[PDB]
This record gives sequence, C-alpha cells and structure tokens, in this order.
Amino acid sequence: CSPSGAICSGAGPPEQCCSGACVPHPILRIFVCQ
Amino acid sequence: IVGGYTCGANTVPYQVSLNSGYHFCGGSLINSQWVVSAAHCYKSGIQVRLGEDNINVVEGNEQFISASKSIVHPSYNSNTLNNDIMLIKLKSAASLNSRVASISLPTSCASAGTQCLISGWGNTKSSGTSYPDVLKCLKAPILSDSSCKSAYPGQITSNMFCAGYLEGGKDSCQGDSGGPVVCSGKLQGIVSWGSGCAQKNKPGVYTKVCNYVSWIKQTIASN
Ligand SMILES: [Ca+2]
Repeated sequence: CSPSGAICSGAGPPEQCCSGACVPHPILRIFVCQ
Repeated sequence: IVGGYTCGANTVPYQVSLNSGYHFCGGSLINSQWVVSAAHCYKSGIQVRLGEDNINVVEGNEQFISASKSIVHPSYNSNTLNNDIMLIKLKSAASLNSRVASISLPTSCASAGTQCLISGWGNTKSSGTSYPDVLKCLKAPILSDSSCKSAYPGQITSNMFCAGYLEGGKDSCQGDSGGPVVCSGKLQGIVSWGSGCAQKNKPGVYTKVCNYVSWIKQTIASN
C-alpha cells in the first residue's frame, strides 16, 4: 500500500492507500493517498 | 474535466492514459515511442494506454505498452511546480493509425485569447467525485499573463500559463494531470495545477510546452 501524499488512482480500490482513502490533491491535478 | 463534453471515441488520438492498474494521469503521444506528461505524475512501473475511449471496457482500438523510461525534467521544482514536465519512453513503438496518433510539438508559443482543447478522464465535478468512463473534452482560451498572475500572485513562473474561465464552472480537474492542452494543432500545454477545480478566479495552470522543445529533442535523441 502507498503512503499518505503518494499518487493514487481515483477510481482504484481505496486499499491502494494504507490510510484506506484516495483523495483529490488540493493543488496538483492528481489523486493522492490520504 | 469539469463542465466539458464527451469528446467522441478516439477523436483525440494523441491522448493517452497513464496506468498502474487503474488510470492515474493523462499524457500526450508526441511520436511513436515517446509520451509527454507532468513530472508530478512520476512513479515506477507505468503502463501507457493508447487508443482509449472508455477506459473500463475493451473496445478494440487499444494498445497497452509498458514504459521503459520515465524521465522527469532534471530542474523540476516540487516547491514551485516549475518545470513540471516528464518524458516517457515506450518499451516498443506504438502502431500509429487514425485512432492512435502523435501530436506535433510547437514551433512557437501560443498567444492569449487562443482557444485550445483540453482533455482527460479526470473528475467531472468541482465538489465531490465522479469518474467518467469515456474521454471528456473542454474548449478553453489561454489567459493573459497578467490575469494569470492576478489569479495566483507570486506563484506563476515564465514556464506556466493559465487557461480556462475566471467565472469557474469549466476546468480540468484531479485525474487530468499530465494531459494535453492542444492549440491550433500544437501541444502547447500540460495539465498541471490550480486551486481546486472550476473555482471562481482560479483557472487551470499549465506547463508551457514551447519552452521545453530543446530539452524534449535532446532527451529523445539521447535515449
Ligand atoms: Ca478501452
């Protein structure tokens, strides 16, 4: 699983992030792990 | 893309999806072996997906090619977002056709007022989350350097430009990063950043591709 702040896939499974949440970055136009 | 429209299958044949399982960034095919994207889209084990429309359903025009090289601009500044550009080399040359095609690099920079086409599979809502199946498009003008710097005081470098609408409602959004801004047949921009999506007085900020033509050429020639 990915650390907080690391790039993730919006439509991916939330378990891709260790935090269990893939969220919009406020500035960059990517999703990152919560 | 927020406030945009359905492009139509393969009507943007230079648009690629950067994938590591699922879509995470956009990119632009600039020749049979090379893709341009954003430096903040960097990660290991990238798969490039060409000829895509509905990214969830095999429609028959796709090509799935692994990245062999992912080269972030060596002067990329993660603090200021300056030089937010990355070059991806494909393990094998893509088969170019009517539905998978390269986009030309600009020979000169574009001017304010020029309408461009921005595209991607990113969020379609400015508050909340909604992921499209198919590719979405947006027509947007390039804004004056003054209006850009007014929108983001002290944060716009000479290698960035604003495009979109100061009234909000229409913008690129999260999931669109790395994707194309194409103006009069030339790749002029890379989806980079902004303050939220489609917010008033906060248009999209894009990497100014015309300032990187030499680096792109040198990198290709030497890799
Ligand atoms: Ca597909």
